[PDB]
Amino acid sequence: YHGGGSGFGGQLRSWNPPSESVDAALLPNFTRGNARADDLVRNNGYAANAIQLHQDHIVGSFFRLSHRPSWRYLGIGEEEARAFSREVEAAWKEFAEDDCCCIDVERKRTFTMMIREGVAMHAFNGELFVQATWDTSSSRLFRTQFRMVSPKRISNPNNTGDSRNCRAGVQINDSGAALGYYVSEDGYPGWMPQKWTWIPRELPGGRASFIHVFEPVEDGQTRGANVFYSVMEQMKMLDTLQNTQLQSAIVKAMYAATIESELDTQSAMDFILGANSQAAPVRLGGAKVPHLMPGDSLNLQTAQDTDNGYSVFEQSLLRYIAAGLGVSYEQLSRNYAQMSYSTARASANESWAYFMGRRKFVASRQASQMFLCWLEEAIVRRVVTLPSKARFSFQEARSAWGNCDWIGSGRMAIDGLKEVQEAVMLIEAGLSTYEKECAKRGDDYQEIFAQQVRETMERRAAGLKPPAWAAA
Amino acid sequence: QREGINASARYPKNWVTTGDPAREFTMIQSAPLMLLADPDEFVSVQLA
Amino acid sequence: TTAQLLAANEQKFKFDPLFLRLFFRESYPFTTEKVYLSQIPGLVNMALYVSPIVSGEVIRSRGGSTSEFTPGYVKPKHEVNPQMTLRRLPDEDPQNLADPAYRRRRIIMQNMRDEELAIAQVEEMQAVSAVLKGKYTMTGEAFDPVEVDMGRSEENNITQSGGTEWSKRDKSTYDPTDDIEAYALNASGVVNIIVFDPKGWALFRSFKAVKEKLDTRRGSNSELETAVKDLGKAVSYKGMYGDVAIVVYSGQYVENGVKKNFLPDNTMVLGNTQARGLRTYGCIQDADAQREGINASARYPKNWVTTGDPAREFTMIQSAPLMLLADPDEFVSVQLA
Amino acid sequence: MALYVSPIVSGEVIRSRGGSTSEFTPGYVKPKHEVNPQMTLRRLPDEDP
Repeated sequence: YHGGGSGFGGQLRSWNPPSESVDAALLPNFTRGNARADDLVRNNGYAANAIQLHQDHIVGSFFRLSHRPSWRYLGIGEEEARAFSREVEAAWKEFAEDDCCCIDVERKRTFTMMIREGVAMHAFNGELFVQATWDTSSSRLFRTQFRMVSPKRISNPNNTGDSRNCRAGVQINDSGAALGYYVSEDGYPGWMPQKWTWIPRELPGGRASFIHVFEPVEDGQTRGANVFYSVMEQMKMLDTLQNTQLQSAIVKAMYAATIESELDTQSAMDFILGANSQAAPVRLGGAKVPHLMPGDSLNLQTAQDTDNGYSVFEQSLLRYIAAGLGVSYEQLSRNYAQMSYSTARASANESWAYFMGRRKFVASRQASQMFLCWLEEAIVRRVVTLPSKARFSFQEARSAWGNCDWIGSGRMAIDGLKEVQEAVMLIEAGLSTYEKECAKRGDDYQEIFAQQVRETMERRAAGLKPPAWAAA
Repeated sequence: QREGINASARYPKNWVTTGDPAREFTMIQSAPLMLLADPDEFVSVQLA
Repeated sequence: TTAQLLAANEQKFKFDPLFLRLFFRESYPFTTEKVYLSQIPGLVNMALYVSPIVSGEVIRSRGGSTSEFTPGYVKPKHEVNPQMTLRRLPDEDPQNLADPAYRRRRIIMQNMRDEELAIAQVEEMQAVSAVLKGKYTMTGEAFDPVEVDMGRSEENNITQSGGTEWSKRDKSTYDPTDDIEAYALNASGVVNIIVFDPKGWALFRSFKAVKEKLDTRRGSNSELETAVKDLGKAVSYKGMYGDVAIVVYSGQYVENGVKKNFLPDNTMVLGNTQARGLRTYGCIQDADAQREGINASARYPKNWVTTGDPAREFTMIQSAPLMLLADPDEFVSVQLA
Repeated sequence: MALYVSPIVSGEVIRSRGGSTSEFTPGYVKPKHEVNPQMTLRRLPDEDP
């Protein structure tokens, strides 16, 4: 094994990194790394493109709830479960998508915006926090409100060092679980002493009182690390290179010509450059042929090729950045060079696998926890009715009553006609269903059927031709 | 500069010196200067 | 002339906390300046005959006494500087080798091991000195002298003299069991364990009658180990002697370069395995320590960097302990001259 | 053993410890034997006639 040795000819002798856990290798330089990632996001053209792609493809424009409680385990019945699902779904749609934006305390976003901001925070910071609180003065029906807590606001009390039970503002029991998080308040206007407050992870009633979502790697990782840690240095150096090249081009193309002489610099520029004597401005119209005495001379400089291979080196670095961050090269760089159909489809698939993985984990888990946190109040407040003769009540099995799936926007095809023929061919055979086909297009098939049966009756009533789906 | 502060009001800080013993300090500093746009809208009599 | 480092051992003195395990359980940290230890006399006069006419001599009700104690403070420290890391370490192969960054994490580990061992030795010494004698004084160079003095009656800590010393009288046709009985008659509460220094054990075991106490068909139920049983260990659980277990303790603590024995040259202790023992720890006094929110804890660790030109990354442990004994009359110490 | 130190006064730094090394080198040995057919032509002591 040459890997663990000195190397080829001792080239690697000075490459012997210490073997430390993820906590020991991340926690000392957490805030500086997160701040650098924030600087890259807020001040670089490609980072904002990557974050916008993350938000737009993982979640999209609309984010929908699909409720499928487990009836067989609970032994309640088909129709009771279906009625419960329909009623609770309608209640959620008329609580989540409210215009007043009363779901969150700040009154600035809707639910889909909260999910998008959570995904973004998971992108350029490594985790996301949600706090669910109650306000008594709320006179509306459901009250649970939500807030997004920035990771920077969570830190150790009194800025003390890290300990065995509390690392980077997160308390840890004997095992790897979490109990409560210290959340500071930060006051931009003029500062204050600063305060650290305790918020337990879960109330003694089992309700989710504080949400912490991330994807771990090792056995023990108290707080996750963002995705930019691979390619921060390359992106900053690339930005420096681009600015330097631009400034160099501006300063090289500036000096068009050069006058050599022995006279006064006013008469020399008068007699050769043609500037009006009354430094010396020149009017820029016409073609001029100067006359030069033996000592004088006129020289027209030549600049280098302004982009002498810099585009190719940018391609190399941008492909590296695309490999690091996760989005494909064409989506990141907007280049979209010449390519066949197979190349485009393959690249789209390699992007889509990652996007579906991220949506299925991060945003889906966040939305599921938020939805469970609301149901309990609505159940407790007697807004919805639990089916009778149930094996369990809500508390004994939370995940049984609230097993739900989320459907967002689907892929936009390169050639949808081929995809439509794919869907129709699968539908004619047995390999697929209407539910899965309507899900790929981001539609709920029961809504489609209800609109369908309303529409066939509307067409029949007015005297139009009966539609295709109508029963003979 | 380490935490990006300039021209604020009553900035406090709390630090502990890394010495062989240990002591804890607390200090607030600010730059108060009071001005009037027009120095003359008041008349101040000393009475008797 | 290249070389290899095949073996690199360590040395260690025979150290094992016997006393602090047998008698001092149930540690009691306290967030308080000083502690109290109280005792009540509990001596009642035998009633005096009085005529049915006199009707006098009202008796006082008994009241106890209290004692206050204050713990001392200990803080060993070590350090590492960039100068020492450069050259080499004797535990590291001449082949292989590592960067100075890795050698920074060996000196630190062995340092922490050393001051932890120093704290443990101090705890053991402070525990042992409270058994042999009722009192001990906590003194040093930078520490003002503070003493803790439980009330142990003069009848205890019996020391032998020109009359009735085991060495001067013969090793045949004599029995030390009667002497043990007479010594233990001053204890308050049943005795169950006897601690011997090795010289004292060699002096006690050599009696001829004690041998007959071992190999008699019906005159005893004791069993011992006259042969050699433990040679390198610091403890030796020899067999029971009638009812009291016989334990031989020979441990070592090093003050300055030299080694010394905890038990001083053949002393005997008559003791009980369930004697009420107090293991108290005071409040640690450091600004960062209280900034963490911790107080009255054992072995607070910390480190820092002094920013000075040669740098240096120190390390410190501090406990501030105090080992007390609630009932100082359940042990009877014997010199065994 | 850890000497007592007051909470106010800074305690002395205690020296770390370092080891000692020794050197050794092996020794070589080679026994040898030789066989020629003149020894094998005759009859060995423990062979049946």
